[PDB]
Amino acid sequence: VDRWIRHAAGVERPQLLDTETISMLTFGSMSERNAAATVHGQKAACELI
Amino acid sequence: GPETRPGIYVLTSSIAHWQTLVDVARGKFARERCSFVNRRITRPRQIP
Amino acid sequence: GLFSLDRSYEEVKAAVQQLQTITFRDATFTIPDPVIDQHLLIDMKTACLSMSMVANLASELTMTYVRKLALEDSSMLLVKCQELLMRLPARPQHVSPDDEIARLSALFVMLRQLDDLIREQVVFTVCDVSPDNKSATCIFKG
Amino acid sequence: MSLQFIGLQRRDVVALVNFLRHLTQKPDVDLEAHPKILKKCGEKRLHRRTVLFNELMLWLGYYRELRFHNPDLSSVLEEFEVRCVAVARRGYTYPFGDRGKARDHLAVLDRTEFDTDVRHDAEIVERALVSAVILAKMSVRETLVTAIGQTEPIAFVHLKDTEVQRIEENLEGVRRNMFCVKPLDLNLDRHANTALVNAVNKLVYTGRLIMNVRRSWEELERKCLARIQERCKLLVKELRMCLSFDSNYCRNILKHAVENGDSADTLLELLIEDFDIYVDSFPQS
Amino acid sequence: MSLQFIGLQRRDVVALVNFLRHLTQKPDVDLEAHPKILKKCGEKRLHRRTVLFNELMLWLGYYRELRFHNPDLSSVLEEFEVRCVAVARRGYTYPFGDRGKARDHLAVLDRTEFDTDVRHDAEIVERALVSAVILAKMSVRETLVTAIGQTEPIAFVHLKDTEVQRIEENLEGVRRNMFCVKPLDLNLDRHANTALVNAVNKLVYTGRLIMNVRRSWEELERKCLARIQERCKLLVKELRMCLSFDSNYCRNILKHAVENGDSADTLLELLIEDFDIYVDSFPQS
Repeated sequence: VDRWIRHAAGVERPQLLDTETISMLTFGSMSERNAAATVHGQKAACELI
Repeated sequence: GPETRPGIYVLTSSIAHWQTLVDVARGKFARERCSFVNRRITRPRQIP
Repeated sequence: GLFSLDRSYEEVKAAVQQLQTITFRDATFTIPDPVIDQHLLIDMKTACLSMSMVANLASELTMTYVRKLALEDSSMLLVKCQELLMRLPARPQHVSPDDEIARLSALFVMLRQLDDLIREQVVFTVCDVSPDNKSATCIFKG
Repeated sequence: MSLQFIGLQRRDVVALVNFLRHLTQKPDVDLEAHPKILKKCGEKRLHRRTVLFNELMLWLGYYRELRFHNPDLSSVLEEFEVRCVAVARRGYTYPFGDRGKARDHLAVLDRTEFDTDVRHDAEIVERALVSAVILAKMSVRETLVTAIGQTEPIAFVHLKDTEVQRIEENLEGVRRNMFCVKPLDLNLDRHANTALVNAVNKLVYTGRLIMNVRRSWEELERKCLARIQERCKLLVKELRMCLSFDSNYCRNILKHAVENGDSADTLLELLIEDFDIYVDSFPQS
Repeated sequence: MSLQFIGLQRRDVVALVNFLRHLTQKPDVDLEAHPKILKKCGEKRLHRRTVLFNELMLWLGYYRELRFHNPDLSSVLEEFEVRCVAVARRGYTYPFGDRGKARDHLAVLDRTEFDTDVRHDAEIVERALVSAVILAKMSVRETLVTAIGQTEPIAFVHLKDTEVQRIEENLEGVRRNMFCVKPLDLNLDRHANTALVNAVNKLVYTGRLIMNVRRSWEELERKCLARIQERCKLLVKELRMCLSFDSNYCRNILKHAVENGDSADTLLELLIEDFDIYVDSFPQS
């Protein structure tokens, strides 16, 4: 069921294999890579049900 | 078996790096290295 | 060198290709001629020697512990690591704190025996890197 | 528990009951292997409704003795489990011309296990044979087949034609008799053949012994299940010709689906315990 | 194959025809050990030509059967590999006072096999056994020979005389009847010494069991050819005195060498079809 969930939102698995960065990913790090192009600059938007 | 004797040695060497030093060390001391695993297989529930 | 053993030489090229590349820290890297050598054969020897004894030094409550944590806790690291393992309440068979503390103390020695082969003699401990990234201060040199 | 029949004489029933009491002792354990038993049915001599019943009581009692006896593969399977991994240790000691290819079959043989499901046992032996004969050919250095999708045939290797004719002949009776296995054909030990090849020859001898029993058990059981429903599809229409109470009362027993032997286990005791009420429904004498 | 004789009575023939089927059960496997069979030759009661020739069909018949039976290496030859696998496995375990000297003793013990040739199988046991007995004394730190050129005689370590008085009888009783196949797996295990040293005594005894049957195989086959060659040359001077088409033809049959297996078997097969062409030379009644 978890495979269908990440595919539904499109979210990638952290990696196909466990690099030390993956343990660093749970240590607390900038998980997201910068976009290849950002004509609009910084982006943000939260959520409130 | 009955007792594990100490084996002191003084060993001057031009080697300084820890990796290169231990590798050549296993040639002269391979017999005692054989004794270590041998004590394990003979004695379950014993961990030298 | 482990994959090169026990497998077809044509299959080795498929593994050497993905392994020779290193994309670590932005810049790409590649290993020149990683020829198999007797220097690897002794390097594989100390790893193969540590590969076995750590399985003997490991406590029954140690190697089993990862399989038991999945029964209740669930997490990302627990799932991604569990797939690498082979597919296969309850009391511990025995708990001897003096016998168990001894099993761990010996286990650390083989790890240092195994970890050091990928370790290298550290030489620098840089503090404040220069903005140009063309120079940096260092300590502990030698 | 006793089988019921309409017009059959007591002299005929004794020949039939003894056929079931000692069916394992009899050569060729199959109903088609004994057409004379169907000549005891009273075929043509009696009405077609009764002919379906005299057979239906036999198919239920023939299937019942099979479920009651049940072949014991597990005893031979324990010997197969010991001979299995014992071949693998010889393979690590034996050099090959391609070190990587040899593990691909040895790794499957080291993975061997026996799940409680007997349905997969015909498949468990197959990978045990793919790990066997393909490995033995590498020791002989004879070329393996390279055709895509073509698993190698499984048979004894490098035996004399008189020798192949003998040990293989026992397997033909293993299909005819899955119960009273009688091996005692032991002279495959090296003398001339390589020692790793000899364990593979004993390994195939165990694997052929398993597949012949599991296939005959799957076949004879699947065969009787089809024959029982064929008795029902005809009898329900033959009983449609009359609307008498006893003629209709039998149809209610047949309403059950006879999938597997599970419904037959209820169908048999129910048909016998209440047989007296409709015994006159079938014409006799 | 088809033995034939001149002066023997029909009652003497049935006793010899039964000797083929009954040879396996007979105590003391030696025609010299059963003089009464040789007293049936009719010596000092018939002409010397028929008498000396009478033994030749019997000695060749005694020779044709021994090769036909073959020593029953069967599972017992495989059993030597089983106990050898245990001593070879524990030789990597127990510490010794050396390292590289015992290292060669273990690898040569791991090289033991069984050749496709039957005669050469003794050569593997002849060397692998001596390498194993030396290893057992090293666990005891028992003195080993240092004198030049001497091989250590086989000798069990730390075994009581209560078994030594009987265990030699098994080595002699199997020598008394080479056809017999006794596994002789008694309670060899003991609380004394250790699992390694006890495994050695179980293994060293298995090599003596093979060496005794193997030397017995040449104890007769090499000996009977020396006897047939002795009976042959003595027959030449007797047949030579007469000049006839049959008396000269009998000398030609003896020209073939007694040596080697098939060359000795050729002496009988040539004589079977040609038995009647020279029969007139031998007086009867």
